[PDB]
Amino acid sequence: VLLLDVTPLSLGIETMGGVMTTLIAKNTTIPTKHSQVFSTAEDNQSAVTIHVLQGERKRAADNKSLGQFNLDGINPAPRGMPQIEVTFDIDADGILHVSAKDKNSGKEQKITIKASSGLNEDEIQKMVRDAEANAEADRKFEELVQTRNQGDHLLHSTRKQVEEAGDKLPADDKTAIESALTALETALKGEDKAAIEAKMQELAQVSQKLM
Amino acid sequence: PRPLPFP
Repeated sequence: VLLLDVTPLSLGIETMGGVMTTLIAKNTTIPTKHSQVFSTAEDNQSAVTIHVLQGERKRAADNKSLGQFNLDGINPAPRGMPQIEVTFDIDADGILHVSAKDKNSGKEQKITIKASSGLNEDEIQKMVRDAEANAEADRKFEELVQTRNQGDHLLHSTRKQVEEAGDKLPADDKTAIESALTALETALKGEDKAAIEAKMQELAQVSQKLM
Repeated sequence: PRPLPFP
């Protein structure tokens, strides 16, 4: 064939820390269907937001928003335990169906996105050029968010481990840990990946007693 | 699995 229908830009959702995660790559022939399992960002999370995006940027904010919906009623559990199946299905007419289903509860929510939605030809070409001109920066952003999410998860895990230990943790140890948790919390608000990792290292250096 | 934001 010399011609066929494609979806012109990548399609996906916003994940923890403002990153776009792709479900359907740009230029995929349509009709197409792809599913991916996601989970919760923190412990005891009973609801997730499914924000549908079109574009090639790593920051969710830089892509075209196609719509959003919430999935509620997830049983509060440790982070990473829920299995949230997200499906993107584009039919032959270019109509996009997005669904999210929590495997444990059976709870499901969906949205239908019209084929006329998203970016036009000129905006598509600008999107592609802007992504290539910002490839290094977008990569650094993505690496920064992965570190931030690890740091955020370390902050929560340490805090829970401290309370679970309680009296067994010596005074001098507990104070050094609380001070390093504050230094990590501050570093997480910045955009320097190595500064966050160094604060995670300093926290680990004062946390041997909890281990 | 990748994490999702909460409402």
